[PDB]
Amino acid sequence: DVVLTQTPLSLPVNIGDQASISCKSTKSLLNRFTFLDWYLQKPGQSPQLLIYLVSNRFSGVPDRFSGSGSGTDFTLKISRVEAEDLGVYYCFQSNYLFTFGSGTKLEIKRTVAAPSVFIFPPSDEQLKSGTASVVCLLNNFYPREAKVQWKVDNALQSGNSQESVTEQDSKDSTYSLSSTLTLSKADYEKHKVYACEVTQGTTSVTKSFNRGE
Amino acid sequence: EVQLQQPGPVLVKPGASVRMSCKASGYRITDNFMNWVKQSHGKSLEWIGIINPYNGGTKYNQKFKGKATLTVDTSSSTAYMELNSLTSEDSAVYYCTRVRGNDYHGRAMDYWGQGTSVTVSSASTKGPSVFPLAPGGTAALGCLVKDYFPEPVTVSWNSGALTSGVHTFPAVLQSSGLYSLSSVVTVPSSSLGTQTYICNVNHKPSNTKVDKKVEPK
Amino acid sequence: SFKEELDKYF
Repeated sequence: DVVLTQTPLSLPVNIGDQASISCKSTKSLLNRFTFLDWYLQKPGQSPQLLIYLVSNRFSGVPDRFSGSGSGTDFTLKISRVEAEDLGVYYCFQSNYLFTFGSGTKLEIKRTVAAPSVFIFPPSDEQLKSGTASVVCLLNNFYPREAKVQWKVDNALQSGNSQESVTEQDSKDSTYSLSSTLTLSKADYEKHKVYACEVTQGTTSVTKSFNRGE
Repeated sequence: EVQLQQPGPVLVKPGASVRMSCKASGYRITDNFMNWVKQSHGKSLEWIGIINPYNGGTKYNQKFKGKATLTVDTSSSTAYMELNSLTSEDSAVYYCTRVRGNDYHGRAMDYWGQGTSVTVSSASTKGPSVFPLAPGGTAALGCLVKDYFPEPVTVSWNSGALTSGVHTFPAVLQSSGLYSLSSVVTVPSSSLGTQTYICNVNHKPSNTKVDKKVEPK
Repeated sequence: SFKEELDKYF
């Protein structure tokens, strides 16, 4: 198979800045007509066509998006990047066995924003079922890197929590994150203070609650 | 307008076969080629094959010959892909696409279906349990959606009237082999006593919908 | 070549 090597695979850009993705092919895509396309997949949508025939803008696509190149070397440029341009960009060839590049994740780099942190005790409904889930929410923060630790009566927990993180928000360019601590009801009622500690850079924020209060 | 209509997510057993469909609307299916594309874990895109709906003629990515078979029913303007000998490696989103044609159109894929998300698993369907995540002038509340199978659940708030500030997290697979997720929303603290907040949880694989009013404790 | 097979096919 022809390989489409994209560089970079991760592409942080300021809003208003220029973004450039290279797509290099192991074999010339000239057909005589060069079949090289660019597709975009925004979070939670289907892929969509941006550029066909190396440089032709598909309908409804703004002219900030431009394609260029020949033979084996190709470039997609976004002149002035907007918040809503985030997603994964793919080159795609159809001169040989149709192949895609690995995809380039365009992320919006922005100013640091500390999370608003919330802790949720298990609901009484769940406790009547014999399990207890404690949830810590980190809302609208940047950058995405953050460490979340659970402490139960000041004992650091390990192995009993899972986290998940949203895609970058198309409006404000932030992330949000949840961490969920799972205990048995029997274990949950053995302890008093439940706390989630969120550390970013030189700052830790701990939110807590006292069981039965 | 042109539309490619694919069924929503399906759960199928390992070792079985599955036939998925793509109904073309707003154009004549025989006027354009069709590509099928596999997307694994929302990341890697992979061409499966191409069909000519006027001829029935097909061309396949080598890795998928013997695995996928493309066919069309022109009288019902529907394309089909059948996958045989299913394994967990076949869990993916399958897209049907319209191909503009040769030369000036670039063989490009100009219209895409919404995709069929296939889960290959021997585990049984199980509807979710829904628990309230109860509440500088900003309060957070939500719904914990626990112990369901297969994906997905969708969540709205106040029947879709409440959208700003909503975060529905990607599901996590628990050590039990069942999925869990939460959906949260941030609202003005001062709205808690007067506005009602209901999370609407839909799990189509189990034909279950749950509506849950989240009240302050 | 598979390129020519697609040219004919298209």
